[PDB]
Amino acid sequence: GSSGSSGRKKRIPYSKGQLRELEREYAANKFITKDKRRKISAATSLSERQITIWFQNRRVKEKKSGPSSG
Repeated sequence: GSSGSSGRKKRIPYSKGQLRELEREYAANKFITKDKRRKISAATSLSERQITIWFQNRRVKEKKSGPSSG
């Protein structure tokens, strides 16, 4: 709570309600367009850039050498 904590703060961003739309859109297409990207920003209330960064990390995750690295 205050002290004696290894460090479980500043964890992964994007709430379940936000990632819910991202994950779904991703499953449909690894890459979105200005259109979809704009819609998601209206639902998840995220920035066109933020959403992109997430979609990229999702793909790159299986591109670089490190499937189980984190």
